[PDB]
Amino acid sequence: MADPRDKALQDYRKKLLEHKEIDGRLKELREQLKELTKQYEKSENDLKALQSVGQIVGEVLKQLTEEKFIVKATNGPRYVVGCRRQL
Amino acid sequence: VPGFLQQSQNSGPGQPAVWHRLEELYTKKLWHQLTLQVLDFVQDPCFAQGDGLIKLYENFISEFEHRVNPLSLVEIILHVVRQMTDPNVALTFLEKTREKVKSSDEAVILCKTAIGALKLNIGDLQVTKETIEDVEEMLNNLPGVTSVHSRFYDLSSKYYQTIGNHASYYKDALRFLGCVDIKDLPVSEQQERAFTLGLAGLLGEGVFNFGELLMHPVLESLRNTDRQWLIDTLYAFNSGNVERFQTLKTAWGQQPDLAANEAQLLRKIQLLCLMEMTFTRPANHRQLTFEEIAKSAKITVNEVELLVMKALSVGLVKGSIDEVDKRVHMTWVQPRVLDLQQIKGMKDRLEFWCTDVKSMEMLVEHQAHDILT
Amino acid sequence: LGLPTEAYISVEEVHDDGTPTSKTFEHVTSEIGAEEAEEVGVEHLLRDIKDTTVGTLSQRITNQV
Amino acid sequence: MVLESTMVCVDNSEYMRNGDFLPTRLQAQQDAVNIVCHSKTRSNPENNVGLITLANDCEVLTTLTPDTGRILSKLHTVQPKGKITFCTGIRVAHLALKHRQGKNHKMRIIAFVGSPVEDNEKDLVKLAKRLKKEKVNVDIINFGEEEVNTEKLTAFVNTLNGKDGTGSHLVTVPPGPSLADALISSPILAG
Amino acid sequence: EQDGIGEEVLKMSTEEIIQRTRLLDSEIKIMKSEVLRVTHELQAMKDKIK
Repeated sequence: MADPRDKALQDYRKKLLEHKEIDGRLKELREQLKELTKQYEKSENDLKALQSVGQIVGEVLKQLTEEKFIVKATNGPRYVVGCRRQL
Repeated sequence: VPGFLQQSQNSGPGQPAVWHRLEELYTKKLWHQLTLQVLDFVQDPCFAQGDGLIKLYENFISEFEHRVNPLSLVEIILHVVRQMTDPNVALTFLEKTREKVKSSDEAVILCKTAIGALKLNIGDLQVTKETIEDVEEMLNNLPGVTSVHSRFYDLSSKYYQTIGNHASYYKDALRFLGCVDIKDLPVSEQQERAFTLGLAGLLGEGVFNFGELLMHPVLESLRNTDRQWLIDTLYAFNSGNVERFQTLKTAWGQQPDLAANEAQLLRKIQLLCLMEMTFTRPANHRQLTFEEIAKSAKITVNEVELLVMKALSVGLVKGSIDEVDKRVHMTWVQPRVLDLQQIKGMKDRLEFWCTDVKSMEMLVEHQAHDILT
Repeated sequence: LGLPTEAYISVEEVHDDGTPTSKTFEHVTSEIGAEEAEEVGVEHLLRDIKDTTVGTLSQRITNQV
Repeated sequence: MVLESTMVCVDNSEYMRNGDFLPTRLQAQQDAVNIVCHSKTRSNPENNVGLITLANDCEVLTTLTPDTGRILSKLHTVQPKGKITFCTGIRVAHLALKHRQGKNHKMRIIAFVGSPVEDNEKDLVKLAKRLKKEKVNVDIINFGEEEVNTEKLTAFVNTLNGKDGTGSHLVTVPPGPSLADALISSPILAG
Repeated sequence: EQDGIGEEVLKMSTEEIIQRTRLLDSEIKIMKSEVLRVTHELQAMKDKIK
């Protein structure tokens, strides 16, 4: 009720055993959340990796016109194709 | 604590009707009508010598407070420490109030303004640029306080009494009037505001008058009665004429902060009559000769070349200079405000623009109808 | 008439200099672009005028009309 | 096995930032939501409970859903800092009861008034005569501070279900350590 | 542990039930608010990785 030097000396020492109790595992929870987010980031990169096509490796033989290029695959036939936009 | 309020009942007019109200709202443990009554006690324009009694009561609040918005708590404690008038421990007390609430409410941005606004009297070099920078970096993701920009302008007004502060002050003098909507204070402080607003817009580097300024009604409705010259010198600068009589009468009128800049303002209008005289002729024969600039700007012929290179350097125009005929080509690219009188001829040119295009469509539609399909 | 779709943008400023605060949705220009199948599948749907490429003096004047 | 759409409406106004009670008014109103969402659960699992605010905006935080775990995550950390706005709170709750997935459920709206209302008597009776033409039963529960026997609330309860309506009970809790025992005596079964 | 004793002897009504009722009271309300918000985020991210 009043302010002695005995009760107020023990008024917070019964609390500091609790305020550090709830604070200590908070660093464990944030570390667990941080590793899970890293594991989530590894998962989402594989989802973007899963939507991939693969590209045919070929070599340009000559240039026919401004938009016609005669190319050839490593074993396949010869093609007449063009470029995308800015190549 | 009930005995503390019985002995602190006095020294405020009509005691028991407001101290019986304060003791009952303490017992109901609410904190809003209780708060507005304490704010009513501070707002009371009296001497308010009860700082030593209220600092135990504000201590009695913050023991079991843990509910109250610290925004109103910071806003009410900055008036108390301003009334205590103790610059030795004002900083040590205010930092204690700043660190005791670091919660998710943005009261620390008002505390950093409260640091500077109590500190900007003496020794204003070591931390003032830091605490100016600290507020504007912490003015992100919430443009809804409208008080933190208000107190940021109030410290900038105290920072206006430095050597170099004339451009950022005038730009902040706009932004304070941009965020505020009400006036809520008499004319006897607003007439000094529009006076130093007229000086900051005048003593500037990259500003001519910055139109959509004189339309802003808080300056012309309060100074049309009194001194009648600062509005008039902006009339001549918006018109862009020299008007050597009127710009001399302000030199007789305003004695300080004008003798050191009178050559500058003559320089600022000579680059300003150019964008008026290219506006006088609507691009009919924009190639203006040296005689018309030398007559209008009353400048000699040996300085009209240095005058227009300064104007091309700033960016008010992008023309060229020919001297085989001593005529200046002008491609005006820096537009501004105009009146209703130029609106009228603009519509008549637009009505000519309307009826010429429509007439030629009727000649094309009639001629090429058989091949239209 | 000739009126395409319209888009704005979410911006937060005060207003201009000393005017009271508001939203002022700024305009962003818009265009229409298809994809490869989304453009070839359109031509199969119309089948009424089809508007051939480079015009033989009749479509070009109407493009100026 | 009663089929209704119970729409709970909490208050996170600024006047909730106090404790007239020995616990927190926010903790008092949060446990008030717990004892009614568990009440509507055990009576019929085919109902739905959704929370809505009204302070400074009626932001739909959770849609009216038969799940309760979304609500329990959002009952916490509400941050009450707004100004109470009650006149738009009924119209946004009735607009939520029109956007439903099934039109065979009954209509029940419970609301939590933890702050004094400052509204015209015309604006309450236009909403009251609207809900008479819409056949909508709204319950009003007072929290925290309360003027006893208000003109506005009592005439709104009267003009809600006049001439033998439902019995939308006006809960008038006194300040003190009393919990929701006044809220579980009559309104948990006889609403 | 000398500061824990020395701040209870010189003063009696300055920072005894004043300092201990701010940095413990403002701590535990954040600790109560963050023992659950982190938990509701942690459980939701277990659903996303699953």
